[PDB]
Amino acid sequence: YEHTAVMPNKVGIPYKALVERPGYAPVHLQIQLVNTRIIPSTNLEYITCKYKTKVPSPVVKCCGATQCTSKPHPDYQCQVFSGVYPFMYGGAYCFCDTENTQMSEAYVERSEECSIDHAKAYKVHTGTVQAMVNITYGSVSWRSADVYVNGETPAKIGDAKLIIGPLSSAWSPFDNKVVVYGHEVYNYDFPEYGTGKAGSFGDLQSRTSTSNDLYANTNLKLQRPQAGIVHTPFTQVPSGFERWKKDKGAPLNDVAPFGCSIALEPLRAENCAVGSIPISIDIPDAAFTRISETPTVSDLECKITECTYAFDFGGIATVAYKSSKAGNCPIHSPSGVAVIKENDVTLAESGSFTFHFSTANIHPAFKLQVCTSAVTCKGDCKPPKDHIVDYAAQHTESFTSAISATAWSWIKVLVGGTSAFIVLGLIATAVVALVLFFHRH
Amino acid sequence: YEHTAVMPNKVGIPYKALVERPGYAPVHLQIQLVNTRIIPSTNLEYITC
Ligand SMILES: *[C@@H]1O[C@H](CO)[C@@H](O)[C@H](O)[C@H]1NC(C)=O
Repeated sequence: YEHTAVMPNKVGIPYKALVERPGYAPVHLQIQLVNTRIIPSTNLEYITCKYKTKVPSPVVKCCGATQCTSKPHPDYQCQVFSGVYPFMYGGAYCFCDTENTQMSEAYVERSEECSIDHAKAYKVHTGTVQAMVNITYGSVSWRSADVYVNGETPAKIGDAKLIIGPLSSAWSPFDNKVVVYGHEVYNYDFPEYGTGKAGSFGDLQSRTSTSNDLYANTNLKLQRPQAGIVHTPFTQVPSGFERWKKDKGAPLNDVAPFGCSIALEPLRAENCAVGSIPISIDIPDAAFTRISETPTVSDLECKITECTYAFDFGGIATVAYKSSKAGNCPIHSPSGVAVIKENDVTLAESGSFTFHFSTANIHPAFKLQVCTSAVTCKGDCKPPKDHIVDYAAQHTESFTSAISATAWSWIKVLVGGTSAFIVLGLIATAVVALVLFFHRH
Repeated sequence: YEHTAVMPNKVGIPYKALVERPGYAPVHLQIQLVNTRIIPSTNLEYITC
């Protein structure tokens, strides 16, 4: 039997319902999400890391001159400094005082740290949404499986065929561009490959961490060597990767809405409490029992003995009953007013049973379904003591949940007073108009 | 669970109350004063004899 419904996209809060099959006693169904994962499709754009400046030995040409040539090296620089007179431990290196030339070379390459300390720039698009579900039905204990939240791929869980519909919202915490550094994800609009600027995040860009083609854009300028010293001085803008690491700011892990948790393998947002999830589960036929084969429950009376509209199961109720065959009986509240903790109870020939529930309503009024029967529970609830709790609420608050009987009385008095007073004016007008008409006639 | 109340300043007369904690059965509480002492601060001015 196929049961179709919509459950909220809340991890850790179970969805409870009764599977009502004509001719068979209702079968209690419970579906709980273990986790929800939004797995976008990612494409690695390039890898950024701190640059290393490689400086080959300068060519010191005594009594002559040399000329620089271009080379296929990232940010390659070459400048010929004429009129050098270098000295070393062995004295004057060259004889000629002026016809003396030093050729300096420098180029940028990936630092050794780039193998471990680097940022990955990813292009992010929409993708698969997956979830893990925990399901029970009838006497069958908990079963779980990983399913695709797409509304097309069925999953076999405990011989039950479950279809999970697409999320009601396409919202995702990742922008079209993300930067993955370590365990953190940043919604950073990184510059495109080949357009990075010196001192900024993209100053050094590589398609892969092992790529032989490196793009480097730093103001690498060769400076004239100091008088008499053989060295290759240079000026360069500080690495933009270190600057970004200082200014990277708050990662998406800390600012993602809806409490999403960000994971990197694969990149995904977990447990985002967004929208609702349509579902469809086919309960095995063997799980259903005929009405005449189940105990019949009658003479139901529900008394709420305690109630607090706390996030936990702060309510307690006692249900008196009479039943035949003294068997087990599913318990469920189809109304959203209160969520019942117990799923089923053991019934005797006569007696009473208790159950716990959580509700936000100051005056709960909900229908409790007892296998083949139903009863209405009413009561009053006190405010909770704890201002702050470390656990999510088990119930859903409604617009009218906070309206007390006193507030309803005042609302009825105000609305009825104004309505009746206006109606009085209208009736008086019609009556006097008719009186004038009969004055003429 | 904190229970707050006002008891009379009487010695030998116990204060009785039920500590009602939401969701738990009430716990009987009995507070009795054995003695009360007002101990002012004193400065010896002088000794006469
Ligand atoms: C399903 O819920 C039951 C509750 O007793 C728990 O023992 C089980 O571990 C849950 N399933 C998963 C996959 O965590």
